Amino acid sequence: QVQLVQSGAEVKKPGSSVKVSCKASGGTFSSYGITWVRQAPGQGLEWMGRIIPILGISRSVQKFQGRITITADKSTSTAYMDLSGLTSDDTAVYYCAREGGSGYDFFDYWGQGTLVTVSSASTKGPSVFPLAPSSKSTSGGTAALGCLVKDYFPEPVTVSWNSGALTSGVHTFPAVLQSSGLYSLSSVVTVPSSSLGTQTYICNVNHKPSNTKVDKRVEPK
Amino acid sequence: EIVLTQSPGTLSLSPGERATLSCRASQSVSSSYLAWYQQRPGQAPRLLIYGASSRATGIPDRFSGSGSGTDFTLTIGRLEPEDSAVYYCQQYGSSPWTFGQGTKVEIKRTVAAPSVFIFPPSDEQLKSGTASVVCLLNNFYPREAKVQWKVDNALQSGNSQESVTEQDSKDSTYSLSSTLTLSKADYEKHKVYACEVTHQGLSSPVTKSFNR
Amino acid sequence: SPLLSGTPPQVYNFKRLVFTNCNYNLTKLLSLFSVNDFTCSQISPAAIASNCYSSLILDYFSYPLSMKSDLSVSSAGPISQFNYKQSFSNPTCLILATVPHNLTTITKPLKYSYINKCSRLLSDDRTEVPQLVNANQYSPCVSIVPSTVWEDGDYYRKQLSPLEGGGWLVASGSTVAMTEQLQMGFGITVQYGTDTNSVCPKLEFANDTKIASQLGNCVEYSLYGVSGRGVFQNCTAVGVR
Repeated sequence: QVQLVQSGAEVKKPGSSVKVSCKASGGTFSSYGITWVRQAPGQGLEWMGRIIPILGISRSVQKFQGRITITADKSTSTAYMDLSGLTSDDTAVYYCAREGGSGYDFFDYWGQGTLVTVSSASTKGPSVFPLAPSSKSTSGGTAALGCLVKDYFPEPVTVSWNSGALTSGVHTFPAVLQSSGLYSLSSVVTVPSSSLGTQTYICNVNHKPSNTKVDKRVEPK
Repeated sequence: EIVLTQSPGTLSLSPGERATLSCRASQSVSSSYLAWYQQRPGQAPRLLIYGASSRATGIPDRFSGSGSGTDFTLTIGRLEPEDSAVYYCQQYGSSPWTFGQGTKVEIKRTVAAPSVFIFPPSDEQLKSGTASVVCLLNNFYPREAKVQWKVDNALQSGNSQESVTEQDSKDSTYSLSSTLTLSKADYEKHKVYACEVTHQGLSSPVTKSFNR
Repeated sequence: SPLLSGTPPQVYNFKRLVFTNCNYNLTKLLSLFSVNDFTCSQISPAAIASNCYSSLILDYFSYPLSMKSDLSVSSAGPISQFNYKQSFSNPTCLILATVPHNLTTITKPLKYSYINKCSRLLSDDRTEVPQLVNANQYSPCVSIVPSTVWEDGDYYRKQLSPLEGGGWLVASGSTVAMTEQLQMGFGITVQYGTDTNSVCPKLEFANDTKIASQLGNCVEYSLYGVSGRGVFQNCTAVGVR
């Protein structure tokens, strides 16, 4: 059993080489192949290439041939795929999956995944809208307070209450694409306590391009 | 490369009812060479059946794998909110291996009346950017719902953007948030902001009130 | 006839034909298959055609002409390293031939295939040791690889039973485009006994050695260890044959 993890989501211009890295925790590589799968949003998964680090062999699908170079080092225990001159339409989530072998082409475990974005525009840091807790709410049963995230060009910013300590009563909404290139997503939590909540720290926001963490405390207005 | 037909997708299924997913293949493929992958919303796919028969380790026997050669059916003896997900059948008999178009299983435990919360724009939003307005429909089942914004107790065009949170694995609770975006400078004539929800849950359109 | 029968195997799955005490004709084999490439090591090809050895070993497999250079003991190419090895100590004659259209009862394999790499992972997953084929032996990783490799890039792995050694054995399968005409590679290793040379080329009686040619002439006869001076005359058969 080897756990599979993938690099943080990155945004690159189209025609600029982009590298996605898959690593195994504990710096240990078993005798298993690494397979790269590209899934377009709301589309079937596509197998870009199959490589085995221990064997050192490299194989690619016919559609992705001569534009992608795949390198897996068994000693490093990290497998990295480099894609060059990719089209703007190519943007999709990328996954690394463990491979039993040519005899058994099924993936027991899958990587968390890396979102690859290829737009020649600008990257905008996320702006946190006020929590603005609802004036009318149950006095003790529940309190509705959400810090909205808006004005972020590159998906996906991850925002969690109590810095991810609280996984209960927190709702995460997928970003909705408006006519403007920038898009917004919603994070809201329901707490029995009217103010403060389980812990003083709340509304942690993390943006993969920004690499900045900000925590704000709700005020009942 | 084999083109493969798939189950239509979204279906309304009661818990405890057997569910069958069809994976017909235009070109014949090996009976022992097919895989089933289940992905929760915002989750990586996990193998359920390998070889189109044996269950993967750590996978419940309820998702049994049946069918061979051309048509492969995945049958679930008992249906749970955790079970609801997107299912893909991948045929690895022919290379390149082709993943399924996918099918969506939906489990609704019960009809839930929507809870409507209106978030009034705060002073900080008035100070910078766009104040905007936010409406929430927590615990609304089914997830699909219609909300129309009301400005100063007058009809407002539905340019509001609505998104639905992923269903909880056990709770299976769906929340819809509709947000209307307006320039911070243009906030004078309107005194009341409300969202009107038409849904199976609740007796009538549950409108709301801002004032402040 | 066994070489002609059925279909030639892959270089890793090469079959072995052994001849110890029989008359052999190199020309007859050359007549059966046109020889695209002829080479020999440690002896002349003409000498191999007409000489006596203790034993003759023939290895027959389907090998394309393009990768013939890779399959050499001197060559460091992977196909020689992980598939078929010919012993250096015995003189080795290597012949590559292309089947004639006229020839029949020869079956072409779907594609020529070879083991790209043969290696065994150690007990530690981090440490791996490569396995190099010993002379002949049908290849170490041959069992994992199928007789014909389905895809140009393939991964084969199997688990050794613990003690010994409990280490995964890994093989690579590679294929090349099938030639319009089947090409077969033959490796011959010959062992010479100092006092024993059982296998010899076909022998045709010389006119002087034959009794019929020298009939009516005083001659010295040395038949089956009997030596005398006598004249042979053809006559009606008498006594026991």
